Amino acid sequence: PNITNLCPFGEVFNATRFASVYAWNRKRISNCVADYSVLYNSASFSTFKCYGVSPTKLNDLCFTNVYADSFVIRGDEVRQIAPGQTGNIADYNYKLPDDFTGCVIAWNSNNLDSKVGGNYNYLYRLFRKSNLKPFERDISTEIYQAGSTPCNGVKGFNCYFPLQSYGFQPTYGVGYQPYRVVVLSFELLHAPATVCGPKKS
Amino acid sequence: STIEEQAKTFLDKFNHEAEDLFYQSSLASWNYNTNITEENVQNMNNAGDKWSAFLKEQSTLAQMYPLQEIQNLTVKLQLQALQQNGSSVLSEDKSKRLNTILNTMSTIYSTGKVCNPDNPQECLLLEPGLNEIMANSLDYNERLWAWESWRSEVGKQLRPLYEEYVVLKNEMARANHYEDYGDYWRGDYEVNGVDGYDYSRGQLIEDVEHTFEEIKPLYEHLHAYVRAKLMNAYPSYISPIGCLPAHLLGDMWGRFWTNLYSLTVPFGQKPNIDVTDAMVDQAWDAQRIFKEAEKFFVSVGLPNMTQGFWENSMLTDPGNVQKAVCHPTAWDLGKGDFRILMCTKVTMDDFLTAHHEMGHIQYDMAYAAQPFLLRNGANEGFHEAVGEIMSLSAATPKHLKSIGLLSPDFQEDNETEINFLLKQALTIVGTLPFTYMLEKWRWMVFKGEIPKDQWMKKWWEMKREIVGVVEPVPHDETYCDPASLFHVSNDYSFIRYYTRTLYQFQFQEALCQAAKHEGPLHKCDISNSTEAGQKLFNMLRLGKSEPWTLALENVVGAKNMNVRPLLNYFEPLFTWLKDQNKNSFVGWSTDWSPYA
Ligand SMILES: *[C@@H]1O[C@H](CO)[C@@H](O)[C@H](O)[C@H]1NC(C)=O
Ligand SMILES: *[C@@H]1O[C@H](CO)[C@@H](O)[C@H](O)[C@H]1NC(C)=O
Ligand SMILES: *[C@@H]1O[C@H](CO)[C@@H](O)[C@H](O)[C@H]1NC(C)=O
Ligand SMILES: *[C@@H]1O[C@H](CO)[C@@H](O)[C@H](O)[C@H]1NC(C)=O
Ligand SMILES: *[C@@H]1O[C@H](CO)[C@@H](O)[C@H](O)[C@H]1NC(C)=O
Ligand SMILES: *[C@@H]1O[C@H](CO)[C@@H](O)[C@H](O)[C@H]1NC(C)=O
Ligand SMILES: *[C@@H]1O[C@H](CO)[C@@H](O)[C@H](O)[C@H]1NC(C)=O
Repeated sequence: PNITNLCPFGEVFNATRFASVYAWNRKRISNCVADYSVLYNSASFSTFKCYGVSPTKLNDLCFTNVYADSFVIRGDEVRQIAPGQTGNIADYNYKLPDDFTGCVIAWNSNNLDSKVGGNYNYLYRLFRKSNLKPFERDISTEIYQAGSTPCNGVKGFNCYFPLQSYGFQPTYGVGYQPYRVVVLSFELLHAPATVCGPKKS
Repeated sequence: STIEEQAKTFLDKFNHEAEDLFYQSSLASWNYNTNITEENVQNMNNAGDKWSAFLKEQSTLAQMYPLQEIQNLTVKLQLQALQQNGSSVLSEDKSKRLNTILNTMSTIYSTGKVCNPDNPQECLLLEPGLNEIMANSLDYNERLWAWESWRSEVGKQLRPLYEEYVVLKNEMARANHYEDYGDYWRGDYEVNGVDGYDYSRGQLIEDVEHTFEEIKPLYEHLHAYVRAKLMNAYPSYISPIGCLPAHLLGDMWGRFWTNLYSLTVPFGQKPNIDVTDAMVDQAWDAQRIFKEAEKFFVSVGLPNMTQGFWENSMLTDPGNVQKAVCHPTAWDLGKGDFRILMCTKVTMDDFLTAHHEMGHIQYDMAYAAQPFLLRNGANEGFHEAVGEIMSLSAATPKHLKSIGLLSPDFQEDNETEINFLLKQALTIVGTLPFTYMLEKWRWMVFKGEIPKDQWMKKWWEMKREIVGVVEPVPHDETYCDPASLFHVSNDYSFIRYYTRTLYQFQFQEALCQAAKHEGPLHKCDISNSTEAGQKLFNMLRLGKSEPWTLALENVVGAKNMNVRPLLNYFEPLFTWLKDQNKNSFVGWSTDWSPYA
């Protein structure tokens, strides 16, 4: 029939500001029609790597919920947003499961997220005692203890601050320029699946 | 937990904050260099002070991790680099005195203006004018006047300053567990902890003497030929049995002999390989020069330049309103930002310089994967050597014919190869005894082998013994003749040029053997060879992570610097010089036979 109530992909992809990789935004998308061909056929995305499903049949399948995680990382750190990878972003900031079904979409945002003085509004967690579990968020700002001495809240010897900024400047290399990453997570649960694709009449 | 993990986390935090601060400092320096304005000077000074203060604080914090409890070689290398006190071990009064002495020597050298007595209404500075006078004049007394007046003013100003400088630097070096400041400079080549690939600070002097002993016959024949030609140019001043007069070498100090090519040309009747007119006829812009250089680097298999390189580099002089430093410099600003600052003209020299600086950029790009404190050459020689090999390859007639800059019907006979090799010898071979003598003299000054009252009596004695160059008139100890040069007056190591010159030809033989070149070494071009680029990039990607001996093993298959590729390069010229020196006498006498 006539299709309305499109999924809010405008408020994720076309957002005026994105979250940091550590405090990554998660938006739960439910009870609407998700048109994935609009995203796939765009020429504005540099990475559209889908794991566990192919983009062509996304426009047909139906899912219970869609999780849209949005954050900003470096150019060289896009490869770490994948199942089974390693690096500071995967170990300490945003971890994807090995049995992940969804798509990783990344695009260059040097135009918006870089200023000449240096944009220090985007941060990344550089240290933590253990690696993150899949789909875990750590927003703690407690001083990392690398040594035997207790930190006691002061960033002295062997005690460093976990979150470090990426000083994004427009004149950076392509491996250091800011990239906005949206990860779509598709799960099927025993509840009635309501995020379906558009149906032809 | 353990000390090694603590050092690794400390290095990670250091690297992260250091890269950003080094970027800010480098960007401020770039904005000063492309735009000379007082606010840019202030911004550069502020960024440099922040960078230096940050290095002081991290050096203060890095020493608390003992070196012997760390087993990972890369972590130990970064910690060794960071834990150097530098001047910080010295007292605050002496550190301030040393900094003041360095700054005032920089101002005296940069703003030194000398002109003829009785005509003082206007005077000439060394870089705008005295260089041109030394490089182009054919008058004996004019060059003698310029040479003696500049060494009189500069040496009489700099002699007490250098006397304080040697004592302060020796105090700092012995406070830093070195024998002298010469040992501190030789510590760049020191490799410790690697089985078999260890190199000692004391081995450097022995290796330099051992290589120079093999350099000496070729230099003797070249010196005899230059002596005969200068005797033709100046009839009565030069003796057949004696040394060359100091002020006739074509440069201010004798650093290069490349300004004597007009006087000492073997075959003037034959044409030159100048391609300047060909680029002028085809309207080659500086952008086209750099694009052809990029085509050369993609032909060998190296990565091409980034978009940010083309957007952010200044490859042309900006104009009258905006002032910029004209010296060609390759900038690795950090964070994948690579730029070239060159005021490129349409000349062969600028084209070769473009190849040289893009080679510097390629070397900088290759070790971008490395941690920040390991982002350098394995030694000070490799960084210049990898640009000089591109300068060697681009200058060949095969490269010029391939890119269309030289006529396809240009006849490559033996005479043009002889005169080209002689020009390359005047640039390259002529600097080797001067470099070795200067570094050996500075090492003996720092070591205390030469007392302060005998600095010049030994120095000229060294110059007659090694360089074969005699002083025009005797100089007493009120003169400071070495410190008239840029590198020595501004606290720079000078053995990098000697090591660069030998590494240049070692790399050239290795890449030409890789590229399966079947002719003479000077006729070899490394374009179109993927394997040569791969062999180069294997060393290029390492940076300072591995010892320079291991990097040299990676390229040439030898664990030490070698002199045979240079001698192999100039072998046609060596045979020609031996043929031309039958009547004349090779070698010189240390007596005062020409003039004193
Ligand atoms: C985001 O902005 C682009 C640029 O105009 C537009 O083409 C696109 O439709 C917008 N929405 C999405 C979901 O990409
Ligand atoms: C150079 O500095 C002047 C100082 O007034 C400034 O106006 C100009 O924009 C600068 N040029 C560039 C290319 O940065
Ligand atoms: C040394 O540390 C680096 C990381 O800093 C690591 O990649 C390398 O494997 C380590 N080497 C050894 C021998 O443990
Ligand atoms: C640096 O100087 C301090 C001050 O004496 C000293 O304790 C430390 O051992 C020095 N570091 C090195 C590497 O010599
Ligand atoms: C470098 O080469 C790649 C592949 O040949 C090309 O896609 C890229 O556009 C080149 N870089 C520039 C700045 O043109
Ligand atoms: C160049 O070659 C010709 C013929 O082989 C010979 O006569 C001439 O002497 C050679 N000249 C030099 C400088 O080798
Ligand atoms: C290198 O390859 C290019 C591309 O075919 C070719 O035009 C050029 O002539 C080659 N260089 C030489 C020296 O043959």
